[PDB]
Amino acid sequence: SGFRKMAFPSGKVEGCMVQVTCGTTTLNGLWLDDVVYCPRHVICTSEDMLNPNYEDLLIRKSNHNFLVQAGNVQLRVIGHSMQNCVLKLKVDTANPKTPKYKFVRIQPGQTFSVLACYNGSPSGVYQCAMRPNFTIKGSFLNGSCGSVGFNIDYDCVSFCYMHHMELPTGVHAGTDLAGNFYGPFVDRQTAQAAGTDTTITVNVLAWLYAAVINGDRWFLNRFTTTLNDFNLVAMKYNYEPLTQDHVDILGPLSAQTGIAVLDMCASLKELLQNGMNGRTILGSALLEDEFTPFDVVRQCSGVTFQ
Amino acid sequence: SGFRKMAFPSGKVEGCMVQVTCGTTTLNGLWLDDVVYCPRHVICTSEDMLNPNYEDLLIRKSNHNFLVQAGNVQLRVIGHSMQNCVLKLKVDTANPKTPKYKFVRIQPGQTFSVLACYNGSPSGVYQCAMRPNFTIKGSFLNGSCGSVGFNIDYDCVSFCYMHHMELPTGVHAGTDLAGNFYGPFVDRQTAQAAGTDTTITVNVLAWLYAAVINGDRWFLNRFTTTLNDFNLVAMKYNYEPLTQDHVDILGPLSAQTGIAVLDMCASLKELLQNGMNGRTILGSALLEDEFTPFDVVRQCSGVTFQ
Ligand SMILES: *[C@H](O)[C@H](C[C@@H]1CCNC1=O)NC(=O)[C@H](CC1CCCCC1)NC(=O)[C@@H](NC(=O)OCc1cccc(Cl)c1)[C@@H](C)OC(C)(C)C
Ligand SMILES: *[C@H](O)[C@H](C[C@@H]1CCNC1=O)NC(=O)[C@H](CC1CCCCC1)NC(=O)[C@@H](NC(=O)OCc1cccc(Cl)c1)[C@@H](C)OC(C)(C)C
Repeated sequence: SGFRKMAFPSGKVEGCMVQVTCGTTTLNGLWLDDVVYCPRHVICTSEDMLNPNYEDLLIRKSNHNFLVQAGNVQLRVIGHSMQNCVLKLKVDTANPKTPKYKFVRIQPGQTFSVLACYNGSPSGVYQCAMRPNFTIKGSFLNGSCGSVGFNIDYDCVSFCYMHHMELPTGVHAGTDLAGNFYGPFVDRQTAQAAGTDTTITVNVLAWLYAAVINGDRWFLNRFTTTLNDFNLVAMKYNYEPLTQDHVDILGPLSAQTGIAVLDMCASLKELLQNGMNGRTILGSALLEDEFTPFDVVRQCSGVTFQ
Repeated sequence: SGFRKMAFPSGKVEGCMVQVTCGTTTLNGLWLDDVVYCPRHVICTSEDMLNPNYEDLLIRKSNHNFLVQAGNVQLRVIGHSMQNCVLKLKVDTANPKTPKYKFVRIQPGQTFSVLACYNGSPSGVYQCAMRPNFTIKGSFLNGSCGSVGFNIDYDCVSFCYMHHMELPTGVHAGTDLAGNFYGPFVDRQTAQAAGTDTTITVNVLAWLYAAVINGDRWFLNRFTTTLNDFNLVAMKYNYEPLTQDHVDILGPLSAQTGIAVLDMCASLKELLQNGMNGRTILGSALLEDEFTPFDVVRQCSGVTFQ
């Protein structure tokens, strides 16, 4: 028993991280087979930050302008191209540690593990969710760009995030590994703001099921509610609408605990309306929304990865 | 900016995990050089759980009773010995992935990363602290015994925990890697209980400094307090005494933020006495105590590991 924000083991991703240096800018890159992926703003200069034309910027560059370092071994760049907001550096050496991998663009509400890196060296790993406003509440300092977020499915690493920038509110913006930003953000030094965030309702319900699996039942009740009437309460408290498709995803957890989905909704309703009254759930005094139904089942059941 | 429960990258430890099977018991082992470490209760049988004599149990065993599996490759046991509550299985193959490593016995209040494993396969990684009562609030199911907890210092993995058992309150008990239990626990199936826990005061203060580093100051005040008068408040709220040595460890954080240690103590005093009044600190509505001063400096500054 017990319940923790669990990240995936990071070994398979640690073996892919490299240092990419260009001009006075150093950040991280992801070395898969003979390609190194990294944010295109590596080619920006301190006076280019404001409104760069990366097409102009890149056609002025040579391969030897890109210092790529894999540990104590420098990799030679033999080609470069830009795809959306990511740079792809063709190198002469294939990474022998390249895992089986996929690139995936995730939906808001999905969670992933971030391997925070600096200078091609992993610093730490933690768990994030893609917020409904397409930011992530990460932990990122200067030098961390090009750190990736990922999920592991048996032996396959699904890369879903690459870090690019920090917004004034202290949340983080980035792209998928094909360089498309999550959300309306752009890699320009211009006034941009998160957008109003909302709480991920389906995830909070997953976490309440995790609490029941783990022996907290103080928040249950005998009441129930309709999906319509639940969503009328949610919108008041700035939660996302719960869809029937969400209900269905919560099927297994409902079946394993014997608590109908809409019965858990009535519990959440009263928690929203009355607060927790000095009590905690899974060691939290807030309603937690960065575990998906899948995360709960993985951790409360014991799924591993080779 | 941002602040997350960060675990260490787990790659170096993932390469050391193996499956150890004996009789009807399967758990994890740690393969370093030509030795596999694992809990001695692997030799227990379902009727031995109650009060085993492991010396008797072990002298009845043969090397070929120990199934050790490293992925799809079985390792041959060529010797075995017991050290305190851990078994050391001598194998004929040295692990080529053996990192530079140390075994260390940590003090309560120190944090570490746990690589939760099942069947020799890592499932996930999360961050724990050794509670003042020498339990850990882990996340562990059947099969997880022999999962290790660890810290990384540049390139060196310091192993500090190996998982053995779960207590009725749902917290977890285990040993250092030389087999000495943390706390008064024993590997017998007998009535044992955690002991009253307390909050790790020096860590809460470290976390409040992390919040200031990250832009929350709502909880500060102009007051101050003496160490004596602070500790008189702490004991009332079931916090551990703050020592002058704790004050000294908080020196750098005090210096980087400009907030004298005892000034932060006066903030904690009023948070203890008035609660947070619907506000949060670093996304928590509770006072967080599982970041050490060192953890805060590592994450707010950017230290990595090769
Ligand atoms: C990559 O190592 C670095 C990682 C950042 C630094 C701090 N934490 C992080 O996550 N990324 C950047 O520094 C990034 C650089 C590129 C270069 C030009 C093209 C896009 C950005 N810059 C930022 O993250 C800045 N954020 C930002 O520009 O947000 C939009 C914006 C632009 C202009 C004005 C405003 Cl008010 C807002 C960060 C460094 O700036 C602040 C944190 C101060 C907002
Ligand atoms: C190893 O894979 C496993 C990991 C446990 C299972 C569930 N979560 C975990 O962390 N460890 C055990 O199952 C361990 C087995 C050894 C075998 C004999 C020698 C010591 C224990 N058993 C336990 O963890 C049990 N806990 C326990 O025995 O606590 C002290 C105790 C003993 C007797 C009676 C009581 Cl009331 C308390 C667990 C499995 O038992 C409960 C979780 C039900 C307390």
